[PDB]
Amino acid sequence: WLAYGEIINGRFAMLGAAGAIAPEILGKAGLIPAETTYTYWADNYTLFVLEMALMGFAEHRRLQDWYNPGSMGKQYFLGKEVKNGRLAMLAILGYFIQGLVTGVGPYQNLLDHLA
Amino acid sequence: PEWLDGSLPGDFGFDPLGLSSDPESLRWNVQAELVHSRWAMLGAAGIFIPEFLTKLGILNTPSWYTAGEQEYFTDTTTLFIVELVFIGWAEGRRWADILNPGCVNLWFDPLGWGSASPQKLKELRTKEIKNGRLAMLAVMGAWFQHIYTGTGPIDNLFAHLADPGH
Amino acid sequence: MRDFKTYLSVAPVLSTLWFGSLAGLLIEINRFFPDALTFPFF
Amino acid sequence: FEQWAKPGHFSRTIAKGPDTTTWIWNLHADAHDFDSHTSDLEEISRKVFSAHFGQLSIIFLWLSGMYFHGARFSNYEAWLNDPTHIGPSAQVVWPIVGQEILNGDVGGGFRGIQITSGFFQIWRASGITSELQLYCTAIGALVFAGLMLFAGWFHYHKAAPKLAWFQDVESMLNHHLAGLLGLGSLSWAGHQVHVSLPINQFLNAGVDPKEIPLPHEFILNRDLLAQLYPSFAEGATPFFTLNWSKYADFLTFRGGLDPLTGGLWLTDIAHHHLAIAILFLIAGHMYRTNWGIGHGIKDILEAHKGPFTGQGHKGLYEILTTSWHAQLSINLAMLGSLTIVVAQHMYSMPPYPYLATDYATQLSLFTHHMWIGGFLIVGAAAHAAIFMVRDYDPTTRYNDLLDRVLRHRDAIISHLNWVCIFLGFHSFGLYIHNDTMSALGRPQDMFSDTAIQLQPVFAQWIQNTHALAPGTTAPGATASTSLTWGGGDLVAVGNKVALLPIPLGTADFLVHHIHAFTIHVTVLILLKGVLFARSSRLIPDKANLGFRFPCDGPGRGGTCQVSAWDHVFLGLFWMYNSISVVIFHFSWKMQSDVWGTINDQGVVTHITAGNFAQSSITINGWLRDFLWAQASQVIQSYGSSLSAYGLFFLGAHFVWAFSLMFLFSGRGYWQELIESIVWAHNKLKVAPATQPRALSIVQGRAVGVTHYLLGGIATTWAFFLARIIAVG
Amino acid sequence: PENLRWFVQAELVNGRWAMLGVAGMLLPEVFTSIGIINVPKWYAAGKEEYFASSSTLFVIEFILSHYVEIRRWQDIKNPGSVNQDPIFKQYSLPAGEVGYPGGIFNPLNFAPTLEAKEKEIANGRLAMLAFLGFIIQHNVTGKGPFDNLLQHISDPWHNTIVQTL
Ligand SMILES: CC1=C(/C=C/C(C)=C/C=C/C(C)=C\C=C\C=C(C)\C=C\C=C(C)\C=C\C2=C(C)CCCC2(C)C)C(C)(C)CCC1
Ligand SMILES: CC1=C(C/C=C(\C)CCC[C@H](C)CCC[C@@H](C)CCCC(C)C)C(=O)c2ccccc2C1=O
Repeated sequence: WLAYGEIINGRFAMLGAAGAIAPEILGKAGLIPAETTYTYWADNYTLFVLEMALMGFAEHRRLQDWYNPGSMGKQYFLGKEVKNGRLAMLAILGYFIQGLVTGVGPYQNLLDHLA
Repeated sequence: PEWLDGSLPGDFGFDPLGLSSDPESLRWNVQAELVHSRWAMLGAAGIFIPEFLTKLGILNTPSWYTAGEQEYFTDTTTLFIVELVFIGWAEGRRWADILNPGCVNLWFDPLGWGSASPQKLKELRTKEIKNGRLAMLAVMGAWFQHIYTGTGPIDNLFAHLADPGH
Repeated sequence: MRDFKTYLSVAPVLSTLWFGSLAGLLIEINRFFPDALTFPFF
Repeated sequence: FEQWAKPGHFSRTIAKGPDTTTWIWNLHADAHDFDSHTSDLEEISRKVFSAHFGQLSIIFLWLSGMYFHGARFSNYEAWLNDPTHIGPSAQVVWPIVGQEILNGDVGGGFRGIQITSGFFQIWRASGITSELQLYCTAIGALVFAGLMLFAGWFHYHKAAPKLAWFQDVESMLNHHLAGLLGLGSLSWAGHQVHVSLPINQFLNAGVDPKEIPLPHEFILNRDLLAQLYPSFAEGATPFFTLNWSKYADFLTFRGGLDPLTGGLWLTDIAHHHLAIAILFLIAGHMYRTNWGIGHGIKDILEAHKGPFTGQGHKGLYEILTTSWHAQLSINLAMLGSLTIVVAQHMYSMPPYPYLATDYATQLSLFTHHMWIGGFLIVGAAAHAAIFMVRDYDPTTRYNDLLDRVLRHRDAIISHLNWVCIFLGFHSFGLYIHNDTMSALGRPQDMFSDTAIQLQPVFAQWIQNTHALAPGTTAPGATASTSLTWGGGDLVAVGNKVALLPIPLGTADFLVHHIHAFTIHVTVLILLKGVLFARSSRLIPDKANLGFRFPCDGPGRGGTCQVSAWDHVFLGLFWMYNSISVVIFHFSWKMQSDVWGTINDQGVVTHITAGNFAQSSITINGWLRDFLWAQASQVIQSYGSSLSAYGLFFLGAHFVWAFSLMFLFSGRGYWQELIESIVWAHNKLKVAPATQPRALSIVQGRAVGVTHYLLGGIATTWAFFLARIIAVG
Repeated sequence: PENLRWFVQAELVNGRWAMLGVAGMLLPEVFTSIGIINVPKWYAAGKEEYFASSSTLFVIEFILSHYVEIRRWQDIKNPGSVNQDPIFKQYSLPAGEVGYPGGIFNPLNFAPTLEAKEKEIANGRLAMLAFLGFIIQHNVTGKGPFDNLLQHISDPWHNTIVQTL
């Protein structure tokens, strides 16, 4: 719905993707390079973000299949309050921007750090 | 002026009549559906799978020419006329058995029970051996061609990317 | 299903619907025997 | 939930254990409407933007066609490259029974019916280019309907939604300005500068086909546009603090129009759309909301008074807040001319490139884009009625400015009623004379130019001044604000003409004073029937019959057509007589005395003669030379592609015709009838039980209105059309 | 089902004229051999004779026909009829018309008259399916073959509509 209910999760949610775009390095895209070693890519050889289907399906419905009821658990298995959190909604928005809107991994100095 | 009020289910508002939906299917003989949906492609459960095999025909493929009769545009488009009139009278009056006769408006018994009902493991025998087969003609659903004008599923094939590259 | 029956109807677009999804056929036939001009019996 | 019908809906007695046919147009003729619903806003506000919905989801459902049926079968490419000669096309049609020839085969390698109303000119305006492209915008907008039609279900349904914060009216009236214009105007500039400006400036010669700088470019890195109109494009924009002067280059008030193909400058459209852009962004905060900045909602209006005109214009309504009907005239008269304004504007001084020269849309468009306008206003204040006979509650008013009128009726209306003789009666009663004075009346002496002249003259006016206006006086801009006005400073292009000094005179303070008339005795019809409407000085008590309500007494010796609903039932006819006039005057100016061609020795050569001037004075001159001098187009015009306009106004004349049968006719006469036949079914047992009664009075002042009023339109669009194109 | 013992004879009459109808062109039927769309007439003949056209075999042999058929008609109407084969009953034992002259206005019932075997009746209609084979070809394909081990179910050729005729 909800409302109000859909912030905490949004909180945790973007947090990891935001977490992607900071603790990274990175390494592709590419673009600009070359876009698409380990084995090569080992990465299957080409086009495989459809495990996401299953996977990004497998967490959100698997979250909510919850709901405490949770069923989804199941039988067995052995085959100002928008003011606060919602300003917090902004300052997390934001530092996607500067953590993206220039390169971070600068690594421009200053000195050197490894090297 | 019934009822209506009631009318209905008899009121309203606001809920569970429930019978319920609407918004999908379906009350009366939503079993004509049932009884049509099994057969129709249990039928098909034997057209493409023979096909999905033949590519692999170990040593010799098949062969059969005729040995029947050979002349001026001879044989098989004539045709369904005979072939699927025969299996025409087949379809029809087996499955006027949603009930069925006129409930809508010699002897008696056989068999013993209620469509020799069931049994109560054989109800399960029919189960998703009936349904899972129409889970698997969902493979059909998704073309049922695999020849997607696809070249392609040749040189036979079919599949088989896994997925090589280079 | 039944029985004649009756059976069940629906609302305002049935006399209408009849125009389209079936009645068209006409233009197939009228294509099939391009125009008519007059009587082709068989 | 819920729902569904079945008998009975909203006209209280709908089910009635039926008895008769003629309910199937009491329902089809109530259905949307209210009070025969309820003003109980917590279920009527939550219908109006429900809406209001689809109309868009329909408008989307629309536009998502007019590119698929552009970009699935171009004339766009197979022409674009070459404006000028070889022109429009958006439909080609299946090969049934002789459809074919209906899709011409005259468009640059294209079979197909030719197309009137820009679009080619609307999308060669931005740029886009490539069918696989605004076909990549056919899909952009079709689901994109979906979600907007997924708002029906959004609120209302699982969400009986809110009048509490519908009623108020300040956030929205501020935000439309800012909010959802302001996402626009200027956020079309970012588009109109970067996307639009140069994929046009560099179209303006070279750049023929396929290598077409997919808009893809020109973001992050500049250099190219930079290589074009400069601005110094480092990472520091001057006019952050007043280097404004520089990032200009390409937007000083250029006015005139692109003589390398008419339109008029896109170098002349960011300055127009970031100024009128932001007024609407700023000026869309002036009212209350929450944060203590703003104005009266209404608290402004009762601000001021005046002795007579007393209280002033005071305490301005509280349903004006509430709901629609009360309001509902104003968003229409307004929107009204806001489609006669843009009209008398568009042709009047061309937007998107390829108009001025064009025709079959420096006319076409021009119209419709004046029907919708006429239509809209000339049926806007049938909302002043209802309202009084409706949405108006108990009290709010007396001493209101409102009432100051309702008192001063009889002697406000009245003093129009006379103008509406003089102005007309005798100022139309004025071609007449010069017919009685050309037939009978010997050029010797009468009302035309070398006649009831009027020597220099008529001026000029002004306009002209509109032509000293840019050389000083409003210092610059460029070239005379719109060639249409001015002196002899004269252009065009594309062999044929574009716009020029279109000089007026006799033939000009004539005609005119008819639109000048008409839109008098076309209002007051209107006002007579807008004021009296609920209280009429002659059945005094109306709100006792409804909105429509037929007439009443065979008594008082002839009381009929009293309702505004029926004050509206002819409120229209005239509009048609007035919109479906005025168009006319236009299409014999543009042409005959504006369109051109070219040859050379100083000599522009028009579609028709500088006739007009003295062979459209006399009433007649418009059938001598406006019919059988034209129509030839459509008269012959079979076995071809004019082969629809030889096929429309046919069954458009009938269906101007098959009006009067229902509109001149009786009503009891007809019911009286549908027995007789009845005997056939019945005795021979067939017969209904929805007792087949014969169409309800109003209902047939609800057809010879539509039908008349479908009739003499298409007709003239079956007609005016095919004139233009080959002698077009 | 359908209706009441209205016509029986009418269609019976029809089926009577039927078999020997389809016996008629059943000479073209080819014992072995002699067919086509016809012109002639049993065997012989050779009196003086049965002729054309200031004569026609028609009006002579088929004016007098009329009283030979009206007798039956008025025979039906006012029964009237043998003892009683055709309207209706004595032997043995057909498909029963069954009813007597009136209803509840019409329905004190109406049709419990089925039951049995293969039986008498049948062939009466057989010749109208014969017909709707036998008419259809004869101007569409105007000869009647049957031919195994040769080229039955193979064919040979083709032949449609618009050729010309
Ligand atoms: C009997 C029969 C029939 C017949 C028919 C007919 C013969 C018809 C005709 C009729 C006529 C005789 C006429 C009519 C016509 C039509 C029309 C006429 C339409 C319309 C329209 C529209 C829809 C439009 C719109 C528009 C707009 C948008 C605006 C501008 C203008 C126009 C118009 C374009 C039928 C088929 C049914 C069926 C069967 C039988
Ligand atoms: C003819 C006429 C009627 C009678 C008109 C009626 C009842 C309209 C007929 C409605 C439709 C057309 C029903 C006819 C049958 C159709 C629904 C469809 C069958 C035909 C084919 C398309 C299959 C009036 O009521 C009337 C009232 C006031 C002034 C003038 C008149 C008037 O002139």
